[PDB]
Amino acid sequence: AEDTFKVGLIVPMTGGQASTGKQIDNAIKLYIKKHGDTVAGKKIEVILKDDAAIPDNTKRLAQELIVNDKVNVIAGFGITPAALAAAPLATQAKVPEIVMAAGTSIITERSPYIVRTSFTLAQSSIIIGDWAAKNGIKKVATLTSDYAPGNDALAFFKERFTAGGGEIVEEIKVPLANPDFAPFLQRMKDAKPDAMFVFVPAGQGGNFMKQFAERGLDKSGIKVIGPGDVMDDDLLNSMGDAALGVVTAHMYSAAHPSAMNKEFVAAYKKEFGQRPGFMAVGGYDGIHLVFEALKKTGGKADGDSLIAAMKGMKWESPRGPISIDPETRDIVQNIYIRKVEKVDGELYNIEFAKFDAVKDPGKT
Repeated sequence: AEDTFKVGLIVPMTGGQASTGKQIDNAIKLYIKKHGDTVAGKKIEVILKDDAAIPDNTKRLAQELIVNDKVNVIAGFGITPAALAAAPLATQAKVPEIVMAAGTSIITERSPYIVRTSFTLAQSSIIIGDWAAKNGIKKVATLTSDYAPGNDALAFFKERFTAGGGEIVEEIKVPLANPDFAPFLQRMKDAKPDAMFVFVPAGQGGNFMKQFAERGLDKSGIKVIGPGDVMDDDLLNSMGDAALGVVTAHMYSAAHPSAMNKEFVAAYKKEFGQRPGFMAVGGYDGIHLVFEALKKTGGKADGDSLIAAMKGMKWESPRGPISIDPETRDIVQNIYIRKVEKVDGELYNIEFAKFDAVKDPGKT
């Protein structure tokens, strides 16, 4: 048992956010295919548990992994409440909690053992806020999922956009579970703002765009902006021409021109027959952090040693250069602005702007 290192992966494999857990599970499989399953004399075992994005299930499964399976690390957490539900047990058992998906700013402050490899909504939202203001968009209506990351997206977009002389004319919120976009989009057809600012979690953008095109807003001259979540690369292949010209700020694009991303995407497509999205890259880097931490401690598997090793650690990711902030345990990464274009018959988020090494604005 001393030659074994266990990772308890708690992600949604079923339900609304199933696409998140599918991507993270896949990326981790690929990382192991490409790097092996052994570091510092320890055989890594990933134990997968489907919480179906229900926080009550996340707590039960995290307790079951830590106490019964005696995992060294817990990872994943598709939504913010899933991450928050597991934080007390991570703190009590001194087990690192690797947040590979959830994007609310405060998450890292809720446990000293939390480290994040995904993003915060504030990171992207401040950038699209500034861009919209500087690009002649004056009147914006917002649609944001009615929970923590959506509130973060809205608050940070609003702050930067209004400081640039923009006006928010309407604020609309929809549930995380089975949102209906029709009423808001009908409101958009009558009251016509310059753009809509839209946040919906990974896996939902396809449904938004489907209803967007059905209400014919593609011709209305209302631009679509926001953080990249709506323009999920896992979903872009299914979207029609209405998505063309949608401008988002985000930390990852499948079209990121780097050699490592070229290699990552090709390998992902070959192995799974699908384009990887931003959730996949969150898992891929989450498990890299686990591998590289064990290497740096020389096999020491206790929580304190791992966290200390994880802090300040920097590497190149398919998304670009990233690092774990030694002070906050949150991810410091580039934020890009992208435009949806068609290349070789496929829609891509094409990066045209780059902001270097953005710390979470929710903590700065």
